[PDB]
Amino acid sequence: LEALKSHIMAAKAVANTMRTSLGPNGLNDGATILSMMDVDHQIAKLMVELSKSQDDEIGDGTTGVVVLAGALLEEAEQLLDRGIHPIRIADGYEQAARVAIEHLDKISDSVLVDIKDTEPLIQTAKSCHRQMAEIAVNAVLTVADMERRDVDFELIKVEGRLEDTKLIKGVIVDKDFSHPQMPKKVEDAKIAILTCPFEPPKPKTKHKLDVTSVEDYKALQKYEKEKFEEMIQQIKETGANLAICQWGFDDEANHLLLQNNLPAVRWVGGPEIELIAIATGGRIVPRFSELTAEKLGFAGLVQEISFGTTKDKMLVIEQAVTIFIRGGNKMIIEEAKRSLHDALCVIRNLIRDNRVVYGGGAAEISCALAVSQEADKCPTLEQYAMRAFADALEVIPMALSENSGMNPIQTMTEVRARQVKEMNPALGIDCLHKGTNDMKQQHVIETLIGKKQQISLATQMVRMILKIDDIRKP
Amino acid sequence: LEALKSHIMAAKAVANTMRTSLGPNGLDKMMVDKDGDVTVTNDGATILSMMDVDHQIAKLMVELSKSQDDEIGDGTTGVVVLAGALLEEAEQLLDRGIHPIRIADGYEQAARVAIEHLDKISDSVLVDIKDTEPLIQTAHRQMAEIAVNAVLTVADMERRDVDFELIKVTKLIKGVIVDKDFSHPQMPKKVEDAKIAILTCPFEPPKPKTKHKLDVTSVEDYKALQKYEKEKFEEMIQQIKETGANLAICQWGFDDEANHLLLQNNLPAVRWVGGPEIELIAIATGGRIVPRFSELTAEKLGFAGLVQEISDKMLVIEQAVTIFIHDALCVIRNLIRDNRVVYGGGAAEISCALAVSQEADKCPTLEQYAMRAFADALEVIPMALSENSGMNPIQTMTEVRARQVKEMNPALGIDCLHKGTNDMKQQHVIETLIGKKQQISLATQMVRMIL
Amino acid sequence: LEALKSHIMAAKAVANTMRTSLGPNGLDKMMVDKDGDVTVTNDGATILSMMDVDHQIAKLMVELSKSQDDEIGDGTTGVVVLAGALLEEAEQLLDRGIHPIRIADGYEQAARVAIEHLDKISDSVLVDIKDTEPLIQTAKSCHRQMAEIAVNAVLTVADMERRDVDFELIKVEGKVGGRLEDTKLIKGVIVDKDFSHPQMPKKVEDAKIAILTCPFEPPKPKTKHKLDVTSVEDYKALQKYEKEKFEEMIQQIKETGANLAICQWGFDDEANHLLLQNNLPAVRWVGGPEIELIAIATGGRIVPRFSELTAEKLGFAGLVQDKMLVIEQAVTIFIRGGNKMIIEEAKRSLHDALCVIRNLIRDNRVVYGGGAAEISCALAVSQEADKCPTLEQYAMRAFADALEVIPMALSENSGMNPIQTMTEVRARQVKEMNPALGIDCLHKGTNDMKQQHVIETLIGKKQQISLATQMVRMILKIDDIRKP
Amino acid sequence: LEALKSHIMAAKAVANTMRTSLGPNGLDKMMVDKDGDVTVTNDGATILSMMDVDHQIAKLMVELSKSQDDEIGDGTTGVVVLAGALLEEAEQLLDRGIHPIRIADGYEQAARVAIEHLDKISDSVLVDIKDTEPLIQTAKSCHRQMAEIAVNAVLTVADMERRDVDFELIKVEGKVGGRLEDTKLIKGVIVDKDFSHPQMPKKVEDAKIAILTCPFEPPKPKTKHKLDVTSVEDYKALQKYEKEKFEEMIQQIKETGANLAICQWGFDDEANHLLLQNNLPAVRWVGGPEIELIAIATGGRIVPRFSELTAEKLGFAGLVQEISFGTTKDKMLVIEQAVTIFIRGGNKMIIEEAKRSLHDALCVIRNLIRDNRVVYGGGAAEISCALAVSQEADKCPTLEQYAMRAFADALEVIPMALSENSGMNPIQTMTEVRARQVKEMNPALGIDCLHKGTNDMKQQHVIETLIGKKQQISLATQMVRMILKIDDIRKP
Ligand SMILES: Nc1ncnc2c1ncn2[C@@H]1O[C@H](COP(=O)(O)OP(=O)(O)O)[C@@H](O)[C@H]1O
Ligand SMILES: Nc1ncnc2c1ncn2[C@@H]1O[C@H](COP(=O)(O)OP(=O)(O)O)[C@@H](O)[C@H]1O
Ligand SMILES: Nc1ncnc2c1ncn2[C@@H]1O[C@H](COP(=O)(O)OP(=O)(O)O)[C@@H](O)[C@H]1O
Ligand SMILES: Nc1ncnc2c1ncn2[C@@H]1O[C@H](COP(=O)(O)OP(=O)(O)O)[C@@H](O)[C@H]1O
Repeated sequence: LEALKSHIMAAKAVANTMRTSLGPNGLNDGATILSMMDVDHQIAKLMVELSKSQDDEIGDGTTGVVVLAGALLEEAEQLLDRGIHPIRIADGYEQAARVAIEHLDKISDSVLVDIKDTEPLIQTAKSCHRQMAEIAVNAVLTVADMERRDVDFELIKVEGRLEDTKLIKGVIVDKDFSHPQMPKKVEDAKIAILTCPFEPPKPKTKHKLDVTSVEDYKALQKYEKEKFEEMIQQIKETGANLAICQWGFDDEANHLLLQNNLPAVRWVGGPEIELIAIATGGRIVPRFSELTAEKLGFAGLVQEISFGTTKDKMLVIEQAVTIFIRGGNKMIIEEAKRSLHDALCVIRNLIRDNRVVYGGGAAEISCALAVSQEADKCPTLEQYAMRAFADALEVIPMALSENSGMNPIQTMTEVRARQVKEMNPALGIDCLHKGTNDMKQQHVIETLIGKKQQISLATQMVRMILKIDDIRKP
Repeated sequence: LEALKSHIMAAKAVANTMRTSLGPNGLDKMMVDKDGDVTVTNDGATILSMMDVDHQIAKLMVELSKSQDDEIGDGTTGVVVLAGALLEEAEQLLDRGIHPIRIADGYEQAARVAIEHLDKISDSVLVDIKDTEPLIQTAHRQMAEIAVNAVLTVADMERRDVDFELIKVTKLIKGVIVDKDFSHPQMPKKVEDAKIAILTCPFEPPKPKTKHKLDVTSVEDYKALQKYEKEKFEEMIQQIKETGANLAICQWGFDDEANHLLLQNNLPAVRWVGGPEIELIAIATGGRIVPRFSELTAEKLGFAGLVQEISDKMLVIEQAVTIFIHDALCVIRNLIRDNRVVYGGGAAEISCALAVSQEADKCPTLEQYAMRAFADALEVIPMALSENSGMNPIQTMTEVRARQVKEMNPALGIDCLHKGTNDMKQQHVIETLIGKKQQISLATQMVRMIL
Repeated sequence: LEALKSHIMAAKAVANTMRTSLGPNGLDKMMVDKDGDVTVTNDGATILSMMDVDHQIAKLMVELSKSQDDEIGDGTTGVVVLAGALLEEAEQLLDRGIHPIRIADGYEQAARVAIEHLDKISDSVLVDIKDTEPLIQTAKSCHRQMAEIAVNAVLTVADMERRDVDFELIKVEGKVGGRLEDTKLIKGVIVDKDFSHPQMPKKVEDAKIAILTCPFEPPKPKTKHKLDVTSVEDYKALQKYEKEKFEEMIQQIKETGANLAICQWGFDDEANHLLLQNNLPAVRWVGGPEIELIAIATGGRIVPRFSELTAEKLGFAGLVQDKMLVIEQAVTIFIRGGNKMIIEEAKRSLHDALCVIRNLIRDNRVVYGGGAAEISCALAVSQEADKCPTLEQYAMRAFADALEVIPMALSENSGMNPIQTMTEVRARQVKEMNPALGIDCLHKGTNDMKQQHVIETLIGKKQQISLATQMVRMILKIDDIRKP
Repeated sequence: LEALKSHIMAAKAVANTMRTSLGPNGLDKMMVDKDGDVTVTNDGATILSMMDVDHQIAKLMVELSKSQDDEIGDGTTGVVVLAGALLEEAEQLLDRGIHPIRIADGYEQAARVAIEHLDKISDSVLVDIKDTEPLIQTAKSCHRQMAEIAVNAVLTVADMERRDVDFELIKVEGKVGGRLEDTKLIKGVIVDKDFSHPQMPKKVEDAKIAILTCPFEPPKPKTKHKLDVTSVEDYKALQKYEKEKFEEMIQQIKETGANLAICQWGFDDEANHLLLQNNLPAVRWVGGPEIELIAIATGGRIVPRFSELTAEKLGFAGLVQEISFGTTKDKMLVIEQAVTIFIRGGNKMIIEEAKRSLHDALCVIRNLIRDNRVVYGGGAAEISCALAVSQEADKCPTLEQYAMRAFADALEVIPMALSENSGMNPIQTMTEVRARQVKEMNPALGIDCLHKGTNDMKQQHVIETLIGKKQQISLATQMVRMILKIDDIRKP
């Protein structure tokens, strides 16, 4: 049994590590903290990969996920001391999780779309953020489904006065394309995406190619050039226009492309190939034998663009959008991308589910209330498990008050008392010493599907850990 | 949790290290580096540009005090000292049970109080004519006469205020001067209307990428080989001469009769210049750099009006000035951005401490205490100065503060040079409003980040 | 704070070493004497008595628990196990950040709530005519006999005409060797110590007894005194002097009647012979308690000098006859059994019975045990806790949980699933409105503790909850243990 | 200077151990007795009485505190807490370069400011009629009897004649067993010590008491000699000799008409036999104290010589009674002329809480007789005094300025500690309470460390006796001054 308590102490150590980074006064962004911190325990490795890739790619609030999981396990230990089997604790945790998720529907205030309604909600995820809200709303709406379904994913990425921030109709990419004397504007680009090397086909037998004179040296250069010309014709045989290429060719070879009118980009990175292959839909060609008119990107416009000193190229009309934040100072960016990411994510969740619950611990407290209600009407030991789930739900408001210098148990208990007395499920922690506790008066929303993903994912992690023993590491 | 007092102890150790080098009576520091010479000097700008990094917070003290202040002001030592004082008081606040967030917020509010109070203390300096010069005498007046014009040549003087870091070191040159002669003197010693071709590429024949082992037999093929690579070199000369070409600046060299190959082709060049010289010329003449192996175009060439060799070589009619033979140019630039000044010697810190104290006396939430702490933190600048001049620190500082309240003179402050009547006004100890604002705001950013 | 958590750990260990011996299926625990015998027995009173302690907190617990509850009767184990539960909950409250003083205050609140609720659970028992015993067979084959012996012994030895108190001059003498049920109630006192010199008559009518604590020594002098015998005539004069003063002692005793004369110290084998030639018969080597029992039972005197003996102070006993003392001015119970362990166990159960009777005389209200009263008090405490704002709230709820350790322990001691049985009995108690519903740790089929008759005395349970709350309050308020 | 900062660390250690035991919610401190019982109680006087006396600075604080405050008042904890606060504040002034003498002089200045401000804060209380009793309940659930017992104890042994100062003539005897309500008021004296014999009359009425300090011993020569008895007849003659002189001393006592005779020192096993058969009730082996109580209570003079007394120097206790308490027994003197309080409670340690609590009540009443002015506690007087000290501090030039401000802050340790001892946020609660004192102009507003009701200390009736607080701040300033002026601690 002790292995379970060891796991509980490990995951509890992770959650306690990430408690102080919860809330606006955190000490952060738990997504980056988990994405960077290295973990020794396998249970700590399992705290990540479940909180990171499952929640950062759907919603946000990863810190709340790991903290809630740590509280759940910490209560589950005290439940283990009474002799309750871990399967019972996990089942009760699942039942209480159902209760809370259902209570989210009862707390939820619904917001509409298509006329503001989301942009003002985006002003909360941060003048400095009105134009960014506009760019996020129009960005998601540009690549949104909206033919009911209400599911559209991140085909949108951001590149590094902020009033000059643009929405790029297609895809922006670095790398001026090989030799400036090439046509700076390719119209209807039949892109050839190649991840293959540019070397003559070397025979696979004993070489020792003893070139004895300068004449045979120049002839060797002429052969090495001839094979490359053959490659140019092998590419232009199925749609020229452009040729995205990882690997380079250097000065002598570049000309041959220019002379043969085949615009091309030199040794792009890992991305910018996947980026352009997704934008233009053209399949990548990795081999020097497997390219045709079927594996070609279908760009409508490709052009090189300068900014005084450096220059990058854009490709628009592609078969699906990017955000270009030009603002200078370069200390602002990578942080405008965080609030803008929260914008795009909150918008995506609002398209998926247009219901919001009010944060600051309010929804946590009222969910703990509902779970406690469904616990007081139950026999079997799962009763204690449900009450423990409520107590674990009440760690988010406690953690907020803690990180804001307030007395956690006192302020949390008083706020819960106000939630029961005033029938207001939006009363929570102040966190900023800013007026009242009414979160709707403070504009703190958290998108029902996001909170539901928090509770559900934390429950999944906790149940998985509540099983697991023996860890057979070599 | 305990890591806060530890990090505060480390950054405070960095501050106490540089406490003795503050003021005109500051102590020098040996500071040798890797198996080389020794550079004895005070002025914490170069001290923090060196100083091995012990803690991660110890490095965090640099580049915030260094890159944020040296590029706007110069008072880096005051920045790190003030930061160490703010953290040292922040520890005492952490003893009372204050949360660090409230300490940082109170430090921000008090910083607003002081920065705004500087506007009230500020004296105005006039521009557009001669007598910005004598002010510079505070930071053989010729240097001043050189500095002012040196900025004014590359300054806007209208409302955009950008002239940053384009000047370097008894006369002023309207362009840029660089070393490294013309490489083979038979070249034109005065290139006129120079379409400078700045290439940072190697000069080698394009070797193939397959198995070689060139087995040249009998001197015949040896001479044929030398003639071959010289032929390709001539092809390169025609690659540059195809685009303006008037002059060619190269990071790599040739180092034989290849110079003649240029001379016979009439393409003057310069051999083996460094990076922080190629960039200097490239921005000076506005000529894009060519990195790839002689894949250039006519737009990536400099357009310098005149470049000539002198008994080194000079580049004029460029764009963008150099002084032919900083402590003044920074003050001048700050005066152009904002012509308001405050009086140093710790006076501005004492009056700002008074303003923060007053604005803290009527205050609710615990940030009150923090603000009070901030005031005391500022008063470390006078005391330290007194300490560096052998005077009783708290005695002298208390007297100067009491006089600043009694006489309503926000310029009374430490006369560490033991010269005169404690006034700083008729002592000409000036500190340029933007500089002091940058000090307070920067130290506040460091402290609030460590918290 | 860490020192307080260590104190909670030591106290919790003391409780864990005790909860296994709670209830009728309680385990035994050897507890060897000081390089001597053993005493295999549950009943946490003797356990805490014979237990030596290491930690000062444990020492404090062992002193405070026996300081009151054992002087009341049963429940000495419930004090330490309930204290351990309260401290174990108080730890989980400390981890939340609640100050210890708030936990203690909430524990006092819940203590008053539960103690007030016991008055509502309470029933009533009558004390004037018999059939108190049905409440006594619960305290302990021959339960009716022992119950009648205890009730008669207490009702004989009691004020009861107001004052409502009982002073235990009841002596329980257990003689190994008998037939399990030959236990008799003797209107008088019985002690061992045979008559000195066998030829003294084993029967004294109208025995006027002289109780002495003086040594049978020649009248010694004071000051320095060095005695030098210079001739055989002075040696014989010494022996004759001591015989003279001795017979002076005997005649001095017989001047006041003195049919018998118990003495605490011994004789000389020459002494008891001179006592045989006179009609004095005496007993020797009795002992302090055994001469106090005779002192108040016979209307004695206990004089430490023979020469100051007067007839007015003699203790009258109608018949002195081990040796029995009947007809005097005081009752004793003579337990008889078989294989060395019939008694001592009969002594223990009889002690429990006498305690129950005395407490019933003090307060004739009872609550039904088996953990039922603890569950009902827990329901009341949590109910009042839901109607409380400040942090004390939590503490009160914790107190409730702490109470529910008494069922869980009992269940645990009878092989049942503690959580499941305690929860089932708590739900059955909520729905049936039956506060006399508890753990059936004897496997009798029923759960109603009114049936099966499990009694616990109101003031006994009150003393349990109050004393345990006091101990937990002290342990929670202690730090900086000096140890000079 | 390093020695001085070491002294500050030791003193502030003594303070840090005791600020947790400040207020009604103070922690208990186990402190066992060397190899015996324990004494678990929150009380600065007792905690400093035990107190691991290690550092000479700590022993110095323990010396001064009990040397004055506990001998005149009671507030022994706030002296050491405030002293530790003042030294901890003085450390940062030492680091600023301020000389210790300037610091101590500043603490004296601000201490005078606060002591003078207490007079402004002071309120009043009446005497002789029922007004003192209720404000004894605050010296703490049946404490209504505590007030009555203490007030009747001070007013029975009345000063009444003015000049207004009086203590000793009150003993508190505690016998374990019972409940707190069993505490009864006062008639005369109650001491331990059974008589001297079982058959001694347990009730000696109209007892003319003989108070002796002599031994009941036939006087020895004292010259180094050896008593050699050569025959049994001379042995008997010795017994008759010393019995004879014993009886001479007995009849020497009862010739003055002594119905009772206390002895204290010498009393053999033959002596009480000869005193019983002579019908002279007597008690032996009584301490030095509990005899002058008999001398003043029964108006008798202490007879020194081996029975050279007259009826002029005898007692006159109306009824002497021996009382049993289960197994032990005490001796009480009623109808005398000096009183004593008999306390019951049981549970081995309740009769200690209630004992020193009653002591605190008696001290409060005595201080009210001295000066019937009080300030309202709960840290209110400390906060108001801190406000005054800061007011005078901002209007001061030389470095004493800083010291004065320090003193202010030091005072505010008393509220914070209280807040800390009640689970509240100390800095926030103290700050808010002080701001409320400024706005509402209510100097009787301090930490509600009992969590019951409002904030103003006029309700809850928390009084402090002006003389007590004045002597508190004065004594703490004495400690801090002495420690500041100390270095070099030699200690051979
Ligand atoms: N303005 C606000 N006021 C109160 N609580 C907030 C506010 N903004 C965010 N929070 C709370 O902070 C919690 C965690 O967010 P944060 O600490 O920023 O990182 P993450 O979103 O990764 O958890 C959320 O549960 C939310 O309730
Ligand atoms: N002549 C002077 N009289 C008084 N103070 C001076 C004088 N010159 C410089 N100072 C003070 O010295 C401080 C620090 O300057 P210094 O130690 O030379 O390097 P840095 O400017 O990098 O801190 C300034 O804040 C200024 O107030
Ligand atoms: N026959 C019984 N049926 C159910 N419970 C019982 C029975 N006898 C005793 N108990 C329970 O056992 C508990 C402990 O009693 P015991 O261990 O004998 O001594 P103590 O009362 O000192 O703990 C009591 O609280 C009582 O409720
Ligand atoms: N009922 C109360 N309410 C508020 N404060 C109190 C109360 N009783 C005592 N105090 C405070 O406790 C402080 C210290 O008293 P205490 O802890 O009993 O030890 P001492 O009397 O030795 O100082 C006093 O300054 C007083 O202000």
